[PDB]
Amino acid sequence: GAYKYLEELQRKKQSDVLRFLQRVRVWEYRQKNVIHRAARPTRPDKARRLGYKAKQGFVIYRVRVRRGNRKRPVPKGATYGKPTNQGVNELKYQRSLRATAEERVGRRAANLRVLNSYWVNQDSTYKYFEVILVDPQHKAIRRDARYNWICDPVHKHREARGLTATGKKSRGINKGHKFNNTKAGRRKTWKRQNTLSLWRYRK
Amino acid sequence: PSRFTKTRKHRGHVSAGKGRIGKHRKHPGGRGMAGGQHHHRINMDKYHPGYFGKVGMRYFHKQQAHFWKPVLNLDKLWTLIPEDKRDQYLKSASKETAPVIDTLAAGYGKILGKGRIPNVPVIVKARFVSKLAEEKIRAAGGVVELIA
Amino acid sequence: WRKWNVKVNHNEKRYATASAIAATAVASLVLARGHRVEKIPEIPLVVSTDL
Amino acid sequence: ALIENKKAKLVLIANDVDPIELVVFLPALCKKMGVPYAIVKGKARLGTLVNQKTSAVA
Amino acid sequence: TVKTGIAIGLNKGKKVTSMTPAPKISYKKGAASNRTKFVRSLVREIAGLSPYERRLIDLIRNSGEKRARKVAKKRLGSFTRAKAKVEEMNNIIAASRRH
Amino acid sequence: AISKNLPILKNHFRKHWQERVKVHFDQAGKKVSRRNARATRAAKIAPRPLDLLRPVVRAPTVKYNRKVRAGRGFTLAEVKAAGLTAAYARTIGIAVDHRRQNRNQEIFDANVQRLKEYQSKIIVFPRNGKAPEAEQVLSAAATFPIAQPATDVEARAVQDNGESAFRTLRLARSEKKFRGIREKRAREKAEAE
RNA sequence: UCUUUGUAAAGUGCCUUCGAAGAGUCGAGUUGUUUGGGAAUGCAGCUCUAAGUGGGUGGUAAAUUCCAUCUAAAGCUAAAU
RNA sequence: UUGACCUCAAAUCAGGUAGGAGUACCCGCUGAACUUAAGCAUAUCAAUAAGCGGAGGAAAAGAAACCAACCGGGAUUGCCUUAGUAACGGCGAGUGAAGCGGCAAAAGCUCAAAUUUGAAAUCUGGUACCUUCGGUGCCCGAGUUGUAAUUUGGAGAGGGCA
Repeated sequence: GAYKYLEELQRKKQSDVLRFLQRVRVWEYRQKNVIHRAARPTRPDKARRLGYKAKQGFVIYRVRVRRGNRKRPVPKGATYGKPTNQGVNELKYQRSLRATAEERVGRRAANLRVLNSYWVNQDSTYKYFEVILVDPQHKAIRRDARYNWICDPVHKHREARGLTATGKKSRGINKGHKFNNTKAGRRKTWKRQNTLSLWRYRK
Repeated sequence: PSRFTKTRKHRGHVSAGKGRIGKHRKHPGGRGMAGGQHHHRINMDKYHPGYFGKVGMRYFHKQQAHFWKPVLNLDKLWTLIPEDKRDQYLKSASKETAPVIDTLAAGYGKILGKGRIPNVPVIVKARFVSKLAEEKIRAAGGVVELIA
Repeated sequence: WRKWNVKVNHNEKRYATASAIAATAVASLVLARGHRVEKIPEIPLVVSTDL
Repeated sequence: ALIENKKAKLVLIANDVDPIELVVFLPALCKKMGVPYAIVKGKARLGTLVNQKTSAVA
Repeated sequence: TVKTGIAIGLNKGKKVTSMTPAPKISYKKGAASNRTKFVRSLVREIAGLSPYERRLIDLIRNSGEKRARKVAKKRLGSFTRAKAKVEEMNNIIAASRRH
Repeated sequence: AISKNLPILKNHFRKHWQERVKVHFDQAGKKVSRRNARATRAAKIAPRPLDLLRPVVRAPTVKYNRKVRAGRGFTLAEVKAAGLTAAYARTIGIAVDHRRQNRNQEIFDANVQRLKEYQSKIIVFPRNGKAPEAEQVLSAAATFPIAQPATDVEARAVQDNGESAFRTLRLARSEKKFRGIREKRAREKAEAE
């Protein structure tokens, strides 16, 4: 199987061959549009692993997103509050660049539902991802029981609601003693712990 | 019942029991435990000494199940065995038939010697025992075997 | 969230129930409650299971 | 898979592969297994050979 | 590995009979496979070494194992990873010398 | 603010707590709805017992390991010992838990006996038979109660041999406390010539 | 009710050889935010960036032994709410 | 020049799909200050209001890179409790969970990573017919840069005996 070789080779990131390929490909993607349809996944093994299957109705969209912190969008840096909230510069956006990229791609191809997205390249000012999307109205997806769940209505805009892999990672959805605040929903947990529950026969 | 309150009795009098000179204002002393070091220090020192500061070690991730260890005294020991069997055992106070008492099954961790059990023998299955408790059981003629 | 139901000790409820059952048999208490049992033969009144 | 257990008597590798990572190991794997391989020209030619559009290896 | 039947001590706990359950296949995850060794050696055959790995090899050659381990602790995350990486660069050096 | 001799009270009510107040007026209605759901589900699965068969399990911590309670499902070892496959067990009404390991012989035996008597008592209707209507019972939990295992008899003979059961506890604690020191001392005495 | 199809499909016993398991990811540093999480709970930016008895976790930072427990970086799923 | 392939376009090409509304509850982002501290800047109010994006009848979470340290539990959720506790906090004002336990409900699983290689076994569409949420033929097309069958760690695969 060639996918195993693709996987190990792709792991060897700083090898000379992958450094050369990184440079040429990042130049090409910079020259193309910010969001553009890709004819095939540039990492076939990684798309396959994340869920992509080479059948009609599976789409790959390459997308580049700008790197760095999130500058607070206030005029002249005036926040009108406490010195704690006076910060503007080194604040960090709470969702990953992967999630931003896949949300932009979903907005572009609103008909498709994002399955996932993976990293393909980066540079000083841009990070580059490829987004796997599925056409929920294609018959090859509506039939073929392996993929109807994406055409079910509860999966609309998974990227916006945070249900993709990076969405779960950002929302903190994971089992453990380290995720006690965010395990079944941060706001749900907060409401549950800040509710006053009063029974009929009070305790 | 509202009809029993003193608001019903204050109906008619101007100030509602709150005074004419010093009215019932909103928060003349602060909200909550305000000023515990400054203007309520007299109340704090008189009625709650030891309030401010910290003394001991910390304990991150303390589990109370680790420290679950209810204590049983010897006077209460004989109440662990069923009441109808109690007179039977007391009258047939002898070795080779002594009742085994499972304090851990009863819900106790340690046996303490609050004293004066009868001089019958008895088997006390515990997981922790006090020096005096074991001494008093041995004096009565029983034995304590340790369990887990 | 005003309190609507009020907790009562189970044993106190049963005490009150037993007092009410016992007061059922008292002729004077039934009259005081006003139950028109003067032409009844005797209370506590008992009937067959045909009823 | 055929090369890995040396069932291939000859391997032809298209130079025109778009993500080159799909075939970069083919020469080294062929050398390790001791099979004869040639970097042939044109994945379209291999596609025509196997009655498809592109094959990238025969 | 049986308890002492006592609520205190090193092996505290109830004395019970043990039956050492059959190991799960989840536990065999770090295990090495012939397939993955073959693939990884073949991929190394065409990938080459990283700039920091060449720096590590030069550091082992000239400076020494301690300095190499310090630089690899900087480059990698942790001290254990530094030890492992220096061990594998030692293996690379030894394989070069042998063949 | 602070006043006469009273305890310090910590009343966490300086958020908008009034917006998140849940008063359980629907306690009775929810109980009725739950009973209705149980009734309708039982009617839907009419010959089946409305719950699954759970194993006997020992409660984890040192506060509760004196008690035996219900588990999640029988182990794969337990179902193999009972003499059936996990898939079929799941279909005919046994809860199978794959991630539970049995290191315990008597919990093993108790769960295998639970499974054996369950198989003895239930009757499975064949796929294409004559459906012997069998007067459903509605609780595997009540049909196969969890029984706390008795440990020793009520009255046995007294065996004293002179350890006081307090010195042994003290010495066990001390050996645990000073094992590493003594091992280190043995290492230094061995290594020094 | 017709529909035998199908030397079709599935499950179990013994032994042998194997047993692939997700990478700019884990992890580390630092920054901001957040958390009850305290030499740093989660999240995010940036820099470095792995391995295969490896990796994570085991609520005090670190180096040396072990041990226990799971198996991430992919995915679906009614009910109680 | 017999024509392909790749990449990129154009069509009032054939068929679809998205947008907006409502937004009580749900999933995220963004994000205050009044207020409290008897002043106030960390803190608090509050991971709240306001703003933005996205669903459903529920949503989310979910079958352990979990909890534990026990004689070990065993997906998720919710309730009673843990507990105003461990802990955080100008250690001030204040804040503040989780394991175990008892319950309600319980349900489990499938992909990537394997050569079908004695036969791309797979699927959209056009056309035709029919018993039309579809079925069956033929035809292009997609697809080997991998669509079917088999396997998912609880295992499982291959080869023998039975």
